[PDB]
Amino acid sequence: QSDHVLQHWTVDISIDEHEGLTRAKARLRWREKELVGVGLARLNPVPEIGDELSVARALSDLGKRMLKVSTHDIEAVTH
Ligand SMILES: [Cl-]
Repeated sequence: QSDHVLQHWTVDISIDEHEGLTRAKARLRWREKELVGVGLARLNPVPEIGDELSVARALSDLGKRMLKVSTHDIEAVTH
């Protein structure tokens, strides 16, 4: 049975509800790096819904930033 090598990383998501808006910050630490993404939403566009929307936007932002960082970590090798 050929090898499956598994690792586990965590994104910590902080959600701050203030003045009718919600700001989510998604923080990923791995190896020797850290990246953050941020998203915002109206708290009530149910406040659960504002939370979900700001987190969706934060995770999208983090993924887009991580794709750009990945690309640069590649081109730093291949020049
Ligand atoms: Cl919104």
